[PDB]
Amino acid sequence: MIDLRSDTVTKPTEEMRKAMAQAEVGDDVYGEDPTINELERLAAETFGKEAALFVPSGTMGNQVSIMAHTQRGDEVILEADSHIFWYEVGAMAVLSGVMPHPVPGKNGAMDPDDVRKAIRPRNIHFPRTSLIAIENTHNRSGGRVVPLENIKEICTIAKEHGINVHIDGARIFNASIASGVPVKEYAGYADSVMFCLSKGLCAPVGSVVVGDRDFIERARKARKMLGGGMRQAGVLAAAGIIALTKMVDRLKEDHENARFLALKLKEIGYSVNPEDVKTNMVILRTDNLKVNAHGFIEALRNSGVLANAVSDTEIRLVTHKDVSRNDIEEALNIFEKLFRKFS
Amino acid sequence: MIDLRSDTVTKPTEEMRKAMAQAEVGDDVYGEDPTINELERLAAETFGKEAALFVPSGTMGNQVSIMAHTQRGDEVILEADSHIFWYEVGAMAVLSGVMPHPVPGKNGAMDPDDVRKAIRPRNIHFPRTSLIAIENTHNRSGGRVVPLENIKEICTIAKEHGINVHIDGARIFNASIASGVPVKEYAGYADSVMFCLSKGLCAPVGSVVVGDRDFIERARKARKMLGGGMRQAGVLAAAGIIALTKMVDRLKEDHENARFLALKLKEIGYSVNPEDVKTNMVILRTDNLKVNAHGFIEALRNSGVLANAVSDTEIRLVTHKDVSRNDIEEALNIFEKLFRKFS
Amino acid sequence: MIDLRSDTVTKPTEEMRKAMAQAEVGDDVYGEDPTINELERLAAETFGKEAALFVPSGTMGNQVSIMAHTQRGDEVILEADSHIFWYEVGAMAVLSGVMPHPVPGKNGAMDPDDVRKAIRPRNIHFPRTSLIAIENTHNRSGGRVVPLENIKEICTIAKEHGINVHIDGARIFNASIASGVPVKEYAGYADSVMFCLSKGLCAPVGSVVVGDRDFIERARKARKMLGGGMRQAGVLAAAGIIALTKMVDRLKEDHENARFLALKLKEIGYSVNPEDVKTNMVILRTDNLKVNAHGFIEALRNSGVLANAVSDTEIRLVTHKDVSRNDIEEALNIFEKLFRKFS
Amino acid sequence: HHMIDLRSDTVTKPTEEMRKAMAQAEVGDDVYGEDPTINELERLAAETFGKEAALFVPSGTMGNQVSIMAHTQRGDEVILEADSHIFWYEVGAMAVLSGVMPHPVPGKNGAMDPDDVRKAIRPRNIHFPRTSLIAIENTHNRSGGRVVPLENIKEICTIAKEHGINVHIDGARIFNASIASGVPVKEYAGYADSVMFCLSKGLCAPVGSVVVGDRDFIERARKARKMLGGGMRQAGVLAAAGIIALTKMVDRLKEDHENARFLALKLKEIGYSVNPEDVKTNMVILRTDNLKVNAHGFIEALRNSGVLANAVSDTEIRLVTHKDVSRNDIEEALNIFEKLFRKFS
Ligand SMILES: [Ca+2]
Ligand SMILES: [Ca+2]
Ligand SMILES: [Cl-]
Ligand SMILES: [Cl-]
Ligand SMILES: [Cl-]
Ligand SMILES: [Cl-]
Ligand SMILES: [Cl-]
Ligand SMILES: [Cl-]
Ligand SMILES: [Cl-]
Ligand SMILES: [Cl-]
Ligand SMILES: [Cl-]
Ligand SMILES: [Cl-]
Ligand code: NA
Repeated sequence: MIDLRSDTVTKPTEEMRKAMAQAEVGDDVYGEDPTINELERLAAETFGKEAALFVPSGTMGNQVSIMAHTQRGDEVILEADSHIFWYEVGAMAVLSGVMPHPVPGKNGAMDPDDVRKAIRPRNIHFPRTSLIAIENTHNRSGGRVVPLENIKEICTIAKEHGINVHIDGARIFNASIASGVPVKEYAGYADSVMFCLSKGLCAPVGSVVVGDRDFIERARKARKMLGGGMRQAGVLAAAGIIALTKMVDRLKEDHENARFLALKLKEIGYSVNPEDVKTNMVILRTDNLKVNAHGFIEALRNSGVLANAVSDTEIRLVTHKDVSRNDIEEALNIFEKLFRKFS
Repeated sequence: MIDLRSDTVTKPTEEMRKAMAQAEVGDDVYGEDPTINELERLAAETFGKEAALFVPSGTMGNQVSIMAHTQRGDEVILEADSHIFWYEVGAMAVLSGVMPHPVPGKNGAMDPDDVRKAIRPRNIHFPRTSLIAIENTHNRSGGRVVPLENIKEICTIAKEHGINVHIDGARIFNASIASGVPVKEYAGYADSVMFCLSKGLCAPVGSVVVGDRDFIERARKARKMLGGGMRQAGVLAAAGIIALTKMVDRLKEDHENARFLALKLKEIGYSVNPEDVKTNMVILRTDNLKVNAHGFIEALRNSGVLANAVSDTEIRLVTHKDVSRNDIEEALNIFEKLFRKFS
Repeated sequence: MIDLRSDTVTKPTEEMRKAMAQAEVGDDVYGEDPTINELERLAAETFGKEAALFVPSGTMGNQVSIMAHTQRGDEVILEADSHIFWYEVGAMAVLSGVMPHPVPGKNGAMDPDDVRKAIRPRNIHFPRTSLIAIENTHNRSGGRVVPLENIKEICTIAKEHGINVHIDGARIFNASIASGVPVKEYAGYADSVMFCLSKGLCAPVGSVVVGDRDFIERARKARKMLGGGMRQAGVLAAAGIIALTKMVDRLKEDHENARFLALKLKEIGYSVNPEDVKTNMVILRTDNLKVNAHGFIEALRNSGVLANAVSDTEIRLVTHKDVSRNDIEEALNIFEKLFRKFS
Repeated sequence: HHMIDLRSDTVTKPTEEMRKAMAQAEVGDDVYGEDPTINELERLAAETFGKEAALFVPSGTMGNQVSIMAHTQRGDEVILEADSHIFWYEVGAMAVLSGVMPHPVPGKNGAMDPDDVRKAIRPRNIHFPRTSLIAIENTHNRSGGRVVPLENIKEICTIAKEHGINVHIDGARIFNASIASGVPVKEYAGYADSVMFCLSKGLCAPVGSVVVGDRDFIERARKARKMLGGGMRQAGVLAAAGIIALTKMVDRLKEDHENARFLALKLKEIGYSVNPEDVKTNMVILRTDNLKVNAHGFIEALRNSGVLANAVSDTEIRLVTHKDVSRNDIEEALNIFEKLFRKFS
């Protein structure tokens, strides 16, 4: 099967499988896993931050960041189509007792003036705005790159008000590859960044949160509370090091395959916009087709293509390491045949 | 001072004060205060509900309702400019562990189709939508009346999905006076209603929640936890009975004073919409003025008029029993003079 | 009915009823109720503290104090039979995200060495101990007075660890009338104290939290969140001033009545300990009777005497202004008939 | 390398067999329920405990906390033993995450008197939280790995049934209990709604634990796991090791028991305050009451002579045996304990 559902389905490379077998391990509860310790040291250095914390998931990364940044009844400004709001189970409410303050954005880019206006005045009736979250790349909009200038402007606003800044940088390396902006440079405008090892960088498990020592110390106690305090997790960290240090550059190939796929899908007759394709995601609309997104997902699966429907009329196609250029070509031959059928 | 900040500043009538001194009381924790019991019975009867619960504040009313309607990790659909989101201290997050889902509206009226789209599908990544809140009158937009048809339609959608509906009817008798829709009719389209006694109806303290007996039982236990479990509160209920049964018709005097104020403010040259004024509120914009809202609020204070800024460019003027037509005329002389200064 | 259930059932004096009706009020949200402001100023003065906050209940008192003293995940040391653990609906967990750390005491008095041992070391696994609560008088033991020297030593321990101290002083004036220790001496060894107006001091509604300015400001925003931010609450504070300033001395009568009640009960043959009775409560054991605590409560009620069982073998009798000596003597005649029946 | 580590059974390292299995693991995206190695671990765990459904988690702390969440509403009370791990060593999570209050009940070596549990249940009254969960820990860590009898658990189950209260067993070391008692883990679990057990302690997996229970409960716990951040991707890597832990590493817990008993009996002969009669699984409590140092001073003296151990109070030390401490290591440590006894005695 050709799996275009998500970059989450990436499997470990042979180099990672080997590194996991030979991993040097220890009890991370005591700070004694040498591989964890090295991955964290590396993550911290790559983002120009004092400290780093490995977590079993990006959700946990964001949720411990929120905890470490907030007090009960605080408010978090985030983009209205962001993952923290949509896809993290209302955890910020339950775990941290904080309210989201959604601001609309153009492809993840909140207008700095709208962020300015979402910030609470000091008044008894109002929660305290203590955190602003920015997502790069932006997922719901189709893997779009927030301009560095937006992040720089929003950062400045936050300094003026003493408000912390988090980048949900689940796909920050995809952002860096597309934009040319080094991740240290995005990171410098943030108090904390969460990034995933387990999507396009192909590690089997986990993400990392980078930040200041005192922030990470708090986040590490948050992690213990939430159940992220693992033992000999250096098995996972071994894959994690290879993800971080060796698997970034080739993300360029995911973007090329995605753009190649979109252009060719448009030639066939599918309703796609290749000019919208900036990273590893292609949005496919089904309005011109005889079945909706859900029916077309089934027709694709029967022909050996996996994809998800994100609404009744939209499918998302996501490239990653485990879909090669050949697989893209194979998929296109299938998409051609299914156009003769469902157009 | 001519106090246009809010209708909360209403002081008790002479009859209220007499009834409070003479109040037949008991220990409400044992259900033994007869005057609370009677107020409750009356409020439930007037809204066409099984039961009612006295609370010390409208905020407590809304929050015990949220608690009684929801579980930890649920989502609450509400209007993007509603009081529960803006002026209730992030309590829904702290107290109930729930996420707000702000939907934009037109003067408090959320488009039913947007309410339908805000409902979370059943998926592991998603909170459960268990509550839709509707505010009538809608404060932020200028004490606007939400049309009945809007409330009926949203109620129809909630029924279809098994979602509770709550009305924040802090000023529901104002709505009813302007609209001619009885409060029993509004309430038939909701599972619960909070209404205030301490604003336009002139009681010194508190509000009531009305709904089913099992819901009210849950809300009564919540009230206990939150600290609204009082003792001989029949003192307060005695005024609240007078507020409910004697102070509703004269709200129309407040509507008239507000409209008159608006009409005269427009003729001076201020940025007001007298056609939008149908209850006890006027939104004044500072966009044609030399100072912003906060500068203009200081100037009014300095000449003897109290009002609140609701943004950097908008001021809310609220009428009530303690501002007479003479007071409004006196305030118009002052506004006239400050228009010379700041236009 | 002779009501020995609790001191909560106290009803307002004529003087209080007149003061409520003649109360000078304003909007407490704006800090403009002059009678609330005077009550607060007086409560602060009396406790030798810089600031005070009126609340609708003592439960809200304790809970806003916990909120203002704590962060999510902290731990609060309290006596194992204290009202905060037993009678406040699990609120500290819900509202503040904090764990109770029960320590056994001897009549409310926790052994300081045990308090020392319950303080958590700094360890990722451990919540931070940020608060120690002491209840005086201690209710479940029979209105027992905690020694000043106990509070003094626990205070010293707290200062070594940087831990806050809250006295649940619901009945601190009973303590003070019994011991001769002024409430400002108890409170000089604490950061905050909550005391009740609505129990033995006879106000219809409310309690007060005293403490430092910063702490009270936090407790005031917490109160807003919980729904205790009332409007023209001067009606209640009028009676509150009379309670604080005029109803304290006469608590000695309640104590004399409780003592007479215990001596006479013992002389009839009931299992009471008059040597334990130093305030307004008597614990009576049902061990020499043919019924348990609950069956005796029923027998009593059918003969016109109201009390509460606190276990299967114990009833608590409570004196207050609305059980006079005649009432105690009438009650004793009934208790004598029932001892013939049940002994 | 090259200290004798008696601090805990958490410190166990994977076997060669486990390392090969992880590296070679068949994986998928567990968010989709498509990791076949995870799926098989859960199938096997559920079956081993006589339950419909199982859920892999990254920590026992997560196992417990998703169980509490799945069992409770905000404001509820959880009855548990006063020295239980959920209370002491889980960072206040039950309060923050579930908004519930612990109701501590003192136990006798892990075992709460049934009637004490019954009196801890709240009546229906406005002032009281709802008692919705009773938690039982087996083995009980803090009393020295003590085995809660099956009959205690049976009786508590019966009380709970009568009041409609859920029962969670924190069986972090439930196979240790099972090996000592001869009671199959399915029997312990038959008197419980849910059980959490660790794979990463004495069973030697590098990461994780499992929750077992009914289908509808496990579905609720799976959504809580997603909320807390335990929803992983290609976790079959970890579950490869866990299948080996569950299927090959249970019987040899007998050796850890043998080692702890030997250790305690020999420590008793030397003259240390230990109770060999209390040692039935993999732990020894040693008191410092007849020594010139407290627990902390003794831990440092041990560290200085090549032995790692943890103070559990100012006067007590807990020695824990596990796969990476051999009989020979125990003998070495005893020879040192003997010298140190002369020093501090
Ligand atoms: Ca077509
Ligand atoms: Ca591959
Ligand atoms: Cl190793
Ligand atoms: Cl906090
Ligand atoms: Cl009366
Ligand atoms: Cl209108
Ligand atoms: Cl007045
Ligand atoms: Cl820590
Ligand atoms: Cl005493
Ligand atoms: Cl595979
Ligand atoms: Cl809940
Ligand atoms: Cl045992
Ligand atoms: Na010693």
